[PDB]
Amino acid sequence: PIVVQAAGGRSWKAVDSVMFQQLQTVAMQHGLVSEDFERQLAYYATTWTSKDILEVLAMMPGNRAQKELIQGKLNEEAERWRRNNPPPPAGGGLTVDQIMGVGQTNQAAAQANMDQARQICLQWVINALRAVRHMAHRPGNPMLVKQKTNEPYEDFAARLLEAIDAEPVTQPIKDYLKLTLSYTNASADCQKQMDRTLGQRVQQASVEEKMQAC
Amino acid sequence: PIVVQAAGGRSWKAVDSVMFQQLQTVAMQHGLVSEDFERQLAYYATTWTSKDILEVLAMMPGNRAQKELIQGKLNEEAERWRRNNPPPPAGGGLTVDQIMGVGQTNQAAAQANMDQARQICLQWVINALRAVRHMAHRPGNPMLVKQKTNEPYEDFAARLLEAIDAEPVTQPIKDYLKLTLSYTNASADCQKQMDRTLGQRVQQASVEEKMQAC
Amino acid sequence: PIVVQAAGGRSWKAVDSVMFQQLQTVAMQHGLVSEDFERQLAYYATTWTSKDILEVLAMMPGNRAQKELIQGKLNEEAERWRRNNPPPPAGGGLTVDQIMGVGQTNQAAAQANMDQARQICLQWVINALRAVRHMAHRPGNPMLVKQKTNEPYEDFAARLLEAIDAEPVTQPIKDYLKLTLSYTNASADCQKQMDRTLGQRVQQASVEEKMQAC
Amino acid sequence: PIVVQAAGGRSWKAVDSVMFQQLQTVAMQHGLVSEDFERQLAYYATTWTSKDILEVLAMMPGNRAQKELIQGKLNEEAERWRRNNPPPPAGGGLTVDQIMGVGQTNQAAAQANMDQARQICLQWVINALRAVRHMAHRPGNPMLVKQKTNEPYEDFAARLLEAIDAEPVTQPIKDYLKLTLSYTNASADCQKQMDRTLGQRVQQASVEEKMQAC
Amino acid sequence: PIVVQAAGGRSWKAVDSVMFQQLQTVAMQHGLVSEDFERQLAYYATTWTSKDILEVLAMMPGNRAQKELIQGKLNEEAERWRRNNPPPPAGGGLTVDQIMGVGQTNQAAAQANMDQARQICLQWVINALRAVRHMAHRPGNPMLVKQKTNEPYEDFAARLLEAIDAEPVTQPIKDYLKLTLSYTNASADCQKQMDRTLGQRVQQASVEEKMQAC
Amino acid sequence: PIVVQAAGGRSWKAVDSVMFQQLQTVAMQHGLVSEDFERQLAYYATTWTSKDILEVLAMMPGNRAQKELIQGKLNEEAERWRRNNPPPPAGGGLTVDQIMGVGQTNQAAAQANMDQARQICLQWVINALRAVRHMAHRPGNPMLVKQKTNEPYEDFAARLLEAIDAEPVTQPIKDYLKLTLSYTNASADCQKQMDRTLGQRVQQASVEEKMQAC
Repeated sequence: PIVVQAAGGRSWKAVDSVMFQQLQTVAMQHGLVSEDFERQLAYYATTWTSKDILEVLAMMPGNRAQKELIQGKLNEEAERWRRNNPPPPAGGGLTVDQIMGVGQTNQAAAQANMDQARQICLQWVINALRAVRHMAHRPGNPMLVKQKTNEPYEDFAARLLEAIDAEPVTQPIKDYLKLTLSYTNASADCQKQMDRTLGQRVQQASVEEKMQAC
Repeated sequence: PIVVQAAGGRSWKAVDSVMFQQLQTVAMQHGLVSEDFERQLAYYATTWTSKDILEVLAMMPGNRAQKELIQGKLNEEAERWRRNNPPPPAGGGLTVDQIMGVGQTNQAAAQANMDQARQICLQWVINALRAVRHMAHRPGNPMLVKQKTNEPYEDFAARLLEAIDAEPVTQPIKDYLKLTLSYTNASADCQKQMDRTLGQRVQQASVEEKMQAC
Repeated sequence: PIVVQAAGGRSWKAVDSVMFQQLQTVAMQHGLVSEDFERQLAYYATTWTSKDILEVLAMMPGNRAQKELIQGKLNEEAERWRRNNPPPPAGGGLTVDQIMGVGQTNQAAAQANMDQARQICLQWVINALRAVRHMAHRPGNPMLVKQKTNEPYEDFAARLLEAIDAEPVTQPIKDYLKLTLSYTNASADCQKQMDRTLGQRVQQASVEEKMQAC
Repeated sequence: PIVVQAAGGRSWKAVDSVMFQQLQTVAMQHGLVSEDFERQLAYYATTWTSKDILEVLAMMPGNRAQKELIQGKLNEEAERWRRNNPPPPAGGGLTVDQIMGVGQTNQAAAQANMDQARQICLQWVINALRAVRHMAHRPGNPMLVKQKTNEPYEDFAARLLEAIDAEPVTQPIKDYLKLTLSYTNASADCQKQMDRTLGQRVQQASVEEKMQAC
Repeated sequence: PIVVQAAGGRSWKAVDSVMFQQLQTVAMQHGLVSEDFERQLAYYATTWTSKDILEVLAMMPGNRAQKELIQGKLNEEAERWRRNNPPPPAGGGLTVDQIMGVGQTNQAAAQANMDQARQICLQWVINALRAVRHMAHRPGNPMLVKQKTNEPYEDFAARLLEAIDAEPVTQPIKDYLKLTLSYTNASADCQKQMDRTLGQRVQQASVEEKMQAC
Repeated sequence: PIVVQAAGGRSWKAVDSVMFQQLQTVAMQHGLVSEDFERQLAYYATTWTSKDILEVLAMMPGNRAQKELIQGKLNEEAERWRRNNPPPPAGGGLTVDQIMGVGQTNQAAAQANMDQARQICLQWVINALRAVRHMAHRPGNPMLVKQKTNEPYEDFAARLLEAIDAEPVTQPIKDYLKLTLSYTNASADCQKQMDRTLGQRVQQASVEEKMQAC
């Protein structure tokens, strides 16, 4: 974390044991790659220095094969950033090193010059966790989801909505799935009940309207 | 949360892990849509910035079908606010975006300019949670409640009072129900005991007076 | 709670999660109406603003029939206060509204003008909890208490002393009960042992002197 | 507790929930009258105002017969103090009321004028707890203690030392007991072993020297 | 820990019980020599004075044979440092004593003069823990690892990656192992599946590409 | 504990409940006389005033026979200090009373004049705990230790190293034991394996070298 001193200069402070434990328990209960960990990480990582975002991620509980993958993606995110942007002549303001906090004192990766590098690092870590999560799902998962025999639509909606979230497809194509796949994937019995209540709203009806049926 | 610095300027601070856990456990023990979560949220969310009210709600434990509904209602609350009020020419002081903290640094959604947007956001979240809760109950629930055979009136009162609370009907019509439905719903045996003790106070007697019987 | 800033102006702060949990656990372990909750509430509620005394009571764990009664009494306490005191012309310094923190920002129910209203509110809540507790006991409970066959006098004293506490009768009439009922309620076997050891101190002997017997 | 503000004026603060729980658990695990509670109370009660020493004692877990006795003794301690000292003309600097914090705002029982009353109150509470503890033991307990058949001397020493502590006899007469009763109470088998090893040190040997035997 | 006072002078503060417990639990759950303990130690030990790095390591939970080894290595690290660097004439700026905080007040091992000694001490402790860990593994562990019959490649990757980490061989030779040993160690059935999917990428394919197979 | 105020004057503060619990749990899990308690006590007792070192030791969990012994030794440590040093004429700067904090306000045993007395008190308490621990072990314990039949050398090393630690013999004579007793105490089977691998290093080999065998 970074503490902004009264004068205006900034100093480094270690992640507060409590916050470290909170992120740890969430990773242990769910997954380091899980969406939950990503959510809490982003909210509390604003203050975290680029080096901390990488040390307090490597202390979190997970498999060693998984950690290699999370570091595989953080590398491809870095190489992309190096490519997407031509270095400015003289090598520019920033480097993947500065961003990943390589060879920097913990009180210099928390100075004002590293605010931008600090944000880009967290951006990559969240993207890396999402990438490992996305691959963990074979494509077509919303298509694969089918309302289980005699299972509440709520349960089907929860599987289907997560499956649509699992896909990295843009929000608009995700929306289409919520409208189209829900009715189709819906088990025939709910689908017949939806057809009578929804009527023409076969795709028009929202998932909530579909939830009203069965 | 927002911290008001001595000078008067305001800065952003993350929800204190302890408070986050307290809201989380309450949601896990009851429901994110449950009244309990709504109560603690409102008391502790005053300081919370509009963005936090939306991030610290999405980290709370609940079903994914339920979260879609809570976001369904927050949308209809926003569209209503956009409709109820004509935008002032030049688009006015505020936008649903400013209110929902869209594209704002966490240290700018906590400045004095966003006090009003901060309150309107929480207003919508509490209303959204109530709406999901209300629909979860089919209308006529107080009418549906009937003192269970050989069950304490206290237990009946607890079901009936919550059922009256479940209805979004104004407080005065809710009061009428406490006076009228209680005696009628009351099982014949308590109802006969209430008739002799209450006498003319068949609807006049308060639920507490009815509690004295059986 | 209210924080007195150095300048002298006051600002509002939410009940510290820890203190909220401490009151909550006590209510869950005992009762919201229980004496224990009343004791801790009074000690820690001094700082609490009138609004908090009512929000941090409604979040505490209890039955919904019970909460109606606690709000029934807080109403009769308010109507009494409205009656006991004629409003001063112009409606006076205070109103039940100001006292119950109705339509007040949480940073204005904590200003110096609301110190008096803040205390009167807590006074009513403690009285309300006591009233629900008192009614929960049918009158004559000390008279009803009888030393159980072959039960330590200590156990009898604990039941009888609480029964005398349950009665809202003034402290002096409560004292008489400790002196008179104890010996009479005492089971014949202890009562015979008390008669020989106490001698003339049949009512003169304190409960502690009676405790020495059996 | 009392907080000494920078200027020098003092203000009242509630016992920190953590410290309250620590004293509570100790009382629940041992006893409110137990020595353990008395030890922690004295160390942490220095700051506590006279009123707090009486409110944070009445919230602690114990039987209601026991609490009457603890209040019985606090009364006889007060009447003694009222007797032991003639009131100075005009009624003097202090009163049992000021000492027991009767009719005083919690921010006035923590001002410098009440430092002396604050200490005298705690003095009485510790003495009161000791008195209830002492009576709980019939006199002659060290004499009653006898090394149990085939029980470690350590276990005997622990019972005997507590029994000597239970007696309110001055420290010097307590010491004599550690030297005399130990050997006599010691079971014949250890006593024979002590006689050969201790030799003339039958009373001369300390309990530690006796511990070396069996 | 070291606290930098406003003036600029530094003072000593004990490791915060919470942080001590966090390191302790991690050591108890894993090992004092375990990598996990090393990670958290390095992140939180920056502030720790050289003396604390040695006292808060000796209080951590572990076997006494293990602690001798951790102190064996810290000695050979010190003798190396004494050798690697000739002492400057007059014995130079620093000594293994100053580094290991020998005969220094806890408020002088935290002054600015001991920043360098403070870092060198932690450097040795982390190296010492790694050395005990490395020896605990017989050389050739990656070679020893063989994908267990009918075990997920993920599980094999986790064993193999840790085995490659166990070896103190430079990062580049470790990388070669991830590319070469993985396919060879891979059980014939996965190895055949890898051969068809990987094709020429027998060593070219990354562990993640190998993970895609079985 | 002692708090150094900005001006420079010092004030007393009670041991932070958390730190008290941490020392308590360690004593309960191990022993008040155990080495573990001694380690944490020394690190956290620097700030503690002489009176606290004696009150926060008497509240710790242990047998009453044990506490008498810990107070037996603290007395012989004091009498030694009184003897070892002639009192300076006028009775000198210090007294065992000042050191043991006898008849001193808790805000005067924490002033700068009592820094020296504060350290000497803790010195005695640690020595007292060690003395009780040492006697608890009959002399010759390292000689007594013999590698248990079919038990890892590690387990033998752990028993032997603690046994060498149990002895209060100077560090150099303790070292000789680690070199000599280890091989001799080692069970014949490990001893034969050590003889072949160690060769001439029968006493030359360190315990770690011996650990490599069996």
